[PDB]
Amino acid sequence: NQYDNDVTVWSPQGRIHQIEYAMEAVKQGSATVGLKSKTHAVLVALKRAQSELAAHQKKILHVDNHIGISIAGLTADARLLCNFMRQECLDSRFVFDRPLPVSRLVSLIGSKTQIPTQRYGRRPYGVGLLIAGYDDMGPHIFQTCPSANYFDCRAMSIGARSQSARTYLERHMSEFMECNLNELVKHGLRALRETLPAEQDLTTKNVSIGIVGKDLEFTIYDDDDVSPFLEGLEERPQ
Amino acid sequence: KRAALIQNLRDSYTETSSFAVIEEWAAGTLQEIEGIAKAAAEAHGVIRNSTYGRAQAEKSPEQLLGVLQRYQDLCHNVYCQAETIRTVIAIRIPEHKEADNLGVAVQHAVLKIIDELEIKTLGSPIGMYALREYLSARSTVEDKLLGGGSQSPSLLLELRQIDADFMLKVELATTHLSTMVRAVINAYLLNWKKLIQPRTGNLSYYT
Amino acid sequence: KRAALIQNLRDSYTETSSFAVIEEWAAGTLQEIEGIAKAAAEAHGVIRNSTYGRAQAEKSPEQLLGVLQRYQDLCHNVYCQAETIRTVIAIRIPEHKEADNLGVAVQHAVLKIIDELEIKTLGSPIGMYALREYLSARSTVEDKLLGGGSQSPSLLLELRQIDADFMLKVELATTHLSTMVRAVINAYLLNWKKLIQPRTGNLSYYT
Amino acid sequence: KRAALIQNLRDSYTETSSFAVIEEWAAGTLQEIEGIAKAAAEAHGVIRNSTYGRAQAEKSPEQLLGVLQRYQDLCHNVYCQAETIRTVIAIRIPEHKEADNLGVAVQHAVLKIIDELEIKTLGSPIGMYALREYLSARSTVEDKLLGGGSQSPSLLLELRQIDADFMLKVELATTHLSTMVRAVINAYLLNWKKLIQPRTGNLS
Amino acid sequence: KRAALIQNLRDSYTETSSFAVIEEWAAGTLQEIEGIAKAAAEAHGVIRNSTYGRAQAEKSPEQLLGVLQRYQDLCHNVYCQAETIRTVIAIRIPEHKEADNLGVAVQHAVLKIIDELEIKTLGSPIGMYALREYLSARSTVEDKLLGGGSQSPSLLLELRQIDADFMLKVELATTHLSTMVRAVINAYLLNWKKLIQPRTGNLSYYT
Amino acid sequence: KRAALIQNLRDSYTETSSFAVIEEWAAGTLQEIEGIAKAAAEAHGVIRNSTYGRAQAEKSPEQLLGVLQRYQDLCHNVYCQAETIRTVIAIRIPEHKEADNLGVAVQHAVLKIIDELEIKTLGSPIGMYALREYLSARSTVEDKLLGGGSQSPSLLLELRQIDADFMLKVELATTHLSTMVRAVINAYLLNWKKLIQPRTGNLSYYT
Amino acid sequence: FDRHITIFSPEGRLYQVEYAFKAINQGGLTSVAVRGKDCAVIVTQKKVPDKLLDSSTVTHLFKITENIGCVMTGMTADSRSQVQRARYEAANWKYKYGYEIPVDMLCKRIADISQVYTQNAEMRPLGCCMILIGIDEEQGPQVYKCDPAGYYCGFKATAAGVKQTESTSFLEKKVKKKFDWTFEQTVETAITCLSTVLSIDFKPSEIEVGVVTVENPKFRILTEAEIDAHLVALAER
Amino acid sequence: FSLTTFSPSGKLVQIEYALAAVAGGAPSVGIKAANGVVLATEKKQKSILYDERSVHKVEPITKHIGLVYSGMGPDYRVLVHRARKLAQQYYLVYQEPIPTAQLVQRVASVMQEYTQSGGVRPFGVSLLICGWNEGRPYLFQSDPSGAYFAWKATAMGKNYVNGKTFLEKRYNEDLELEDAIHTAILTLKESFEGQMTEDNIEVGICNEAGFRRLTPTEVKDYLAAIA
Amino acid sequence: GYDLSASTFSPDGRVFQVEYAMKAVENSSTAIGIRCKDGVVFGVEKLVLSKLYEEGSNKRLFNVDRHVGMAVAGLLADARSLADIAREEASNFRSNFGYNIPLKHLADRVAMYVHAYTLYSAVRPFGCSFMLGSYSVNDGAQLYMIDPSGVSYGYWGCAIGKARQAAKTEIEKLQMKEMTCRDIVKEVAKIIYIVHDEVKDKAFELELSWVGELTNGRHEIVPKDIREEAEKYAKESLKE
Repeated sequence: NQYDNDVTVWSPQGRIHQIEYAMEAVKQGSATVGLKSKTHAVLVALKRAQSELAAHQKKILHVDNHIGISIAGLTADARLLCNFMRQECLDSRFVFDRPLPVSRLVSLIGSKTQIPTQRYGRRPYGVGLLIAGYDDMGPHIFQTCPSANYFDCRAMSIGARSQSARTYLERHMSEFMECNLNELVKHGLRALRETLPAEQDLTTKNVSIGIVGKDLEFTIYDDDDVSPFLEGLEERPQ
Repeated sequence: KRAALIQNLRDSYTETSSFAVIEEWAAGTLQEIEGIAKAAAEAHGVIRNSTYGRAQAEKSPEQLLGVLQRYQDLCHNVYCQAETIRTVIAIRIPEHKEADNLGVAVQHAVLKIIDELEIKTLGSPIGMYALREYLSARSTVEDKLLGGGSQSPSLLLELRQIDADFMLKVELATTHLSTMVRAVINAYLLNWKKLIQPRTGNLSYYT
Repeated sequence: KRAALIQNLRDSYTETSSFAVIEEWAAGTLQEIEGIAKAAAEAHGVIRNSTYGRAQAEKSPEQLLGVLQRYQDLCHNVYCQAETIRTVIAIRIPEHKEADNLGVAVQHAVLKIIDELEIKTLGSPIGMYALREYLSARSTVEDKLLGGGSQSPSLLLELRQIDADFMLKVELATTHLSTMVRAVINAYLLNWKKLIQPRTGNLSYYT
Repeated sequence: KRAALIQNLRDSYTETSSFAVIEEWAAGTLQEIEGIAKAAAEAHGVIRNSTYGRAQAEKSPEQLLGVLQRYQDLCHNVYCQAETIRTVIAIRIPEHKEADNLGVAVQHAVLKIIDELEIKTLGSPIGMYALREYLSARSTVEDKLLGGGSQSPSLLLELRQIDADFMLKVELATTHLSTMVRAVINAYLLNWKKLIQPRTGNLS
Repeated sequence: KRAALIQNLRDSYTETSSFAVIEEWAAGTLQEIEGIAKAAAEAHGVIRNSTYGRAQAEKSPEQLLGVLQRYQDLCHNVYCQAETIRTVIAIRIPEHKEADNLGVAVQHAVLKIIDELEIKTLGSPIGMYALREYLSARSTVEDKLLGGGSQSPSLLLELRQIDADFMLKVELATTHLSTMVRAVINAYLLNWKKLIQPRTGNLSYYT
Repeated sequence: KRAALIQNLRDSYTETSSFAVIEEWAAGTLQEIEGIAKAAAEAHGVIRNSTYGRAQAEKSPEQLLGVLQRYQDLCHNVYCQAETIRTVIAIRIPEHKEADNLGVAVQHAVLKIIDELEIKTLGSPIGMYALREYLSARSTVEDKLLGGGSQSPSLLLELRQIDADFMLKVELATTHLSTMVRAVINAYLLNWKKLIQPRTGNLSYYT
Repeated sequence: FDRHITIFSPEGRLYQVEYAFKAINQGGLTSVAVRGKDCAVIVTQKKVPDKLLDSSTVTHLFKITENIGCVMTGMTADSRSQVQRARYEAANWKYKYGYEIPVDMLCKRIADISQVYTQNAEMRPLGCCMILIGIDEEQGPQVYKCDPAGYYCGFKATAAGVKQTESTSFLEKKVKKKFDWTFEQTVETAITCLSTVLSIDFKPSEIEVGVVTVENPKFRILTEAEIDAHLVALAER
Repeated sequence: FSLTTFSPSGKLVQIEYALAAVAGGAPSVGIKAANGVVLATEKKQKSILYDERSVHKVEPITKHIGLVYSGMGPDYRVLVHRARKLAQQYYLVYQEPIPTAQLVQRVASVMQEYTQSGGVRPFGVSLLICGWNEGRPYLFQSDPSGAYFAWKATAMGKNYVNGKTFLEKRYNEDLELEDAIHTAILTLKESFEGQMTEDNIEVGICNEAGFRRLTPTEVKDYLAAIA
Repeated sequence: GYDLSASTFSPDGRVFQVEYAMKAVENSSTAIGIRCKDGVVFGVEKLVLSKLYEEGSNKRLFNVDRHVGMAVAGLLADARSLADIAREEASNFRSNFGYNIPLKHLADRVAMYVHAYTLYSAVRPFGCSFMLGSYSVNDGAQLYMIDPSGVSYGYWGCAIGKARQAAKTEIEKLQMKEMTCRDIVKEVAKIIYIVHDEVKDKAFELELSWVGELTNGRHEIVPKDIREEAEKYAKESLKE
């Protein structure tokens, strides 16, 4: 009611409401899904256009040859954090001539985003990320939150209407491990489809896919490179 | 289901159902308001230029009851028309929030003008139920003048003053009502866009 | 224990119990209100085409008592199931805190609208006890018209005007009550998520 | 000693003395409210389906008097138990300060509910003394009907409608009081911890 | 001198004058209150279990006048004892300032409860002068039932209900006054140190 | 000249005139208050220890009229004495300003306390014109009992209670007026330095 | 209003600095210090609520230098900061000037530090009092106290905490008779004061006693086996 | 509330309220005789426990300049240090002891530094600065505003008005340093709420030989109405 | 009001922000730590909100040095930050003095960093309490807890979080000063299973760590064969 206009203020119940409100900005972006097998990690997004006669907003970003992100929230925070990640990875290749692990990148991201939660005169980062990568420990899927917290995940969906995708993924986790790439991408696409209305469906225009693995750098498939992955989806009735 | 109820309720009361009211008010209601004030001034000038006796207490004029009934019929229609606009705005109040309430303020601002009109300015100086207020007083004076017949002259003058003050009251109330209707017309025509769709969420700064 | 009492309360008055009332309001109550608004205007037009005398004092018009009893039953039935929604919302107002009261605000905001519907628009312009308000006045006039009798004709026309005015009262009160119900329907359908579970405990930034 | 006067008050009016009230309200008082509403609906449906004559003015119907006496007794008991809860809360309001007033807020919030139940709802539509009001409104019409009485046709119907509007009033008032009791129950059961020790916050 | 006047004011009415009042209220006044309440609840059942006739209008029962007089003599002493605490507090409100007004707020809050005891709970449901209004209400029935007389049964039953209601009111008012007294005792005992000396201390760093 | 007029005012009503009232209040007025109070108790006991008949309506005891006239005189004297202090304070409220109003608040507080003493206590429980009230309320029943005569027994006791409750009212109003006067004494004697010279300029940091 | 930020009020007062004297009483403990002809003693009570705490860590006595000792009263976290600053200042004094800091000077250095917090709105004041003791070359034993506002003074005896007025009454009643002050009389006086104002019949576990003497100027915190020796003598006479 | 803000009348309110903290401190007397200057003040303790030989309201700045104050001692200990540094800066540049007027100027500059920023309150002290330079005595009075006044005699603190009228009616030139101490103690005796002892006051004088704080023996000597 | 900044006092000398920061620790899951005769053992009640999170996410036991461990309860980002500070303190200590930092000293250095956030208007206090634990041949076993205010005390047994009362009421029953670490593991798991409520929140994971002779002054996660052998004892002792 009146412990809300600042992030340096606790409430009598032990809560900071500006952080809880920044977490509500992830629910305003379009839905993204992330999932991993034992060999590959996949991100599929659903892109959104402002005007019908324009291009769709880009949802997946390249960070290095072994890490990539999909974003839901404010665009500016995502563009700042991506440029942070890229330089933190270049700084690791310069010194050690090795790729930076993903745990050590998301730890840095959390350490970075923790400051606006505690010092006044700066806004909390109102962006959530799903981070797919591959290092010497296998594939990884990481969620990052405006609360400066981060999780290691088997799969996750964030954004508007993402509970449907989460419910889908929660009952197919037992298959993702021994799935090949086609089946894994198809599970991702079906979980994403569960976030749409019954009117709409997936299309070349509004679907982007990001894949990384042992013998595969982080590639992005946007418009016509997606149509191999769509062919195979059962035409669901309602 | 629920959205079915909301849309079946909103399509029954549309922006056209309020613009038609505004049109009729701008066109004919104001001329009727003028014609009632005209006739009230005529009857007032008639009552002034006359002297009263016992014969006036034995029957009421056909001239003033007509004016009062016409004012009553006016105010009934104005109330029933204002409530249409009231419904059109009230079935479009969006869900409660602590923010994004700049169109809700417009809604609650025009509903206050409609509240100042209908519940109060029509009496739902004088209101619709003025004919009974005239008849009760004139009966109180008549039963004292007729009976023992009271020989007080100020009573017989108070009869004549009751018959004139009510015409004066209607003449004033018609002017005030024309003012308020002309205010409501502007208030609707300058704000009808946020009275209908008060919230717009083309949110471009989110990915 | 205590939580058992809380749950025994909240299981007897649910969102279903209130959605039933909203559906019935949107289905049949509005048509009954409109029908009363029709019948009142019919009776008003009838009594306007009349000429009252001593004969109209020794007989009450049943046509009026019917409409007034119908309005009485309507107001009673609307009140008693508005209290249902009130209880539904009131047995869920969470514990008192100086924060996280964004749903408590919705609860109170809808209960204000329910107060408006309940306590003034049903007499708990004219409301539930309109029939006694009609017959008291009409008896007060009949007792003088009959006696020795009174010869003041303004009294005799006051009889006519009472019988017409109360039908106009019902005609306008129905018009207003329709709007007040159509507003509660929307206010419920847009907010029943926060009227029921106002606070949501899902705080992932703790351990 | 001064501090003994405190505990000799606070020990006679404990949380148990108010939780007993809450339990009895949840158990039996709600059913009694339901029963009075039932009886008022019965009598109101009976008197609507009738036709009064001048004989009716020479006797008061007991079906109405019993119902009004029953509602009177209910409202009296509710007032007493509400004041019990009020005393329990009010003997525990702590010393006056400018800060640490988050539990005193809850205290005054529930006292507002108790005041709302006591004053606006028990008459202490209609509350405790409906019966004497009924009797006055009926005595006027009876004396005006019985005297060479009155030849008014609407006066008889006014009597007939008094006799029914009062049952309507009792029904509505029961329906309304049930809601306030059910609200007080939730308030108490959710806030009784801060209604006893609102200011346990100390240093550590 | 002026300080002589201040000190002679404050020597006559000190803390012990108020602690005497509080200690007597905690012991005897409460017992008197429940005694009056039991007497009134005992008197209610007698009139309840009794059919009234005209013989009860030619005689006023002493057993109710006694209870009303007892309540009156109680309320008198409660008022006169509360004014002692008021006079002890109000002659120590220090000079006006824009700060250092914590104990001043304590004083005003403890007067904000004694006025509540004196006005809205003591009459200076019912209050001190119940005994005059009981008689002026019952006389209005006794002059009608005796005149000739009157032939309404509801008037007899209202005489009965008048005799009963004023015992009910005494019981309820005693139940309320006990709560108010118990609430004043706690407010005095938890704040008497700031009531007498509100402004305290003068620290060494101001020199 | 203008300052000459302000000087003629501020010389006629000085601090000595306001302190001469406080001395008299602290010395004689309070003892007169307590004397009227014991006299009211002395009278109330007589009525409580007495039976009334139809003969007591044929004459009013001068014992009550004496106490009522004493309270009348006391109220008049205190009203004039307090208006003197008001006039002393109100001819020194200085130039209106946004700020530098730390003594102006003192003046307004003491004027508010004096306004309380006047209106909330003197009537200008019971106030100045209690004698008119007593004589009217009694002259009603004395005519209702004589004519012919009314057989109402409760009326005969209501006469007795009219006689008694006014003495009780005096006994309480004196007890309250004592507290009010004792509060005004402290307020003045603590704050009198800024009631005369409320503003005090410090031009030390100017050149 | 005139109570939230460190501004002046119309009567020339600083209420946020007065409210920092009220934080001294939140810990709920009382400290006492007494001066003798050859000794100076500090005393406080040691209240563990749990048996799971290590009693060795629960202390309010501190060693600033080998020759200066302290007892801190008030909010516990503020006291550690003020104590570390006292230690830093005592060390830099000797680094700069070549001899050990007195108590007269360390006290006013802490006070000068505390006054800046009242004159600048950067930082809050510390809700802590501080009593120091030490033996001087010519002046003899010394007892010094400093406040959250930057006030400091020397004392013959003083206290800090909740029972401070009813301790300074005991102490000013005993000081006037001017008996032959000694080590044993000093410690007995302090313990009797803390026993009277609390009425607790102390154990050796419920108090901790630090002492400094002209014979041994080194501050030493006493053992439970040495407080018992002074406690038994009290019951005798 | 704020200090970088004028009122419409054109007044600085926080400065006026800082002077109210001076007007409530212990009294302090100042007299400028022909061959000296006296400074006297009330040094009274709240108990017999306070050791009065540990803190001083009369302090030296140099061999020939000295101070007293009314108000806040914490604020006083800052300005004492600043004045002692400024005197040494002057000596380091010019190798001459600082005059009594230049120190007052440079100290009022310090008091003015704390009147112009937000986040700082002014000082709650006024000063009285005695000196002996160029064969003439001096006495000044610095305020929290940054303003100074040269006086022949004055009084600050509690009852600073009657204590000044007493000097207006009981002070002249053609005095010397011993007739002025009696007058200063008599001016302090007006407000002394108790018996004046050698330890309840504190005295300092300046002359050709320089500034000196008197001892309790010398105070007890003249406390007998002697000289 | 008087409860919006940590630079503000109340008229009774209280700073309500620091208390509201403890209210956040009271609303977090429970961690305990017990000092044995030859080591220290940490146990945490680790809640799994979703089945989509891997086993190993939101680790609430941290290694701050090769002889010091850390368990936290409250806000977790704050805890990770304070762990990062406790690491650079011990790092700089070895860099400047050349040996492992003691725990009484590390506790003070972190307590002061935490206390510094209770004084200013531009920052809030930390929203996490935490325990530190170490073992050395000279310094022995040690267990300190640090609160948001900046207080630091030693312990033989301690708990932080929701079920603090319920857990210390079970820890006082233990005669921890007699026992070894492998026997106190059983007790740590038993207490965590006693205080956990399955209806108030969903399933949970047990997380344990050690430091003592049996690890040679090396803070370690407990092996699986022993954690399961203790979780079993926890189940079999719930027959009570």
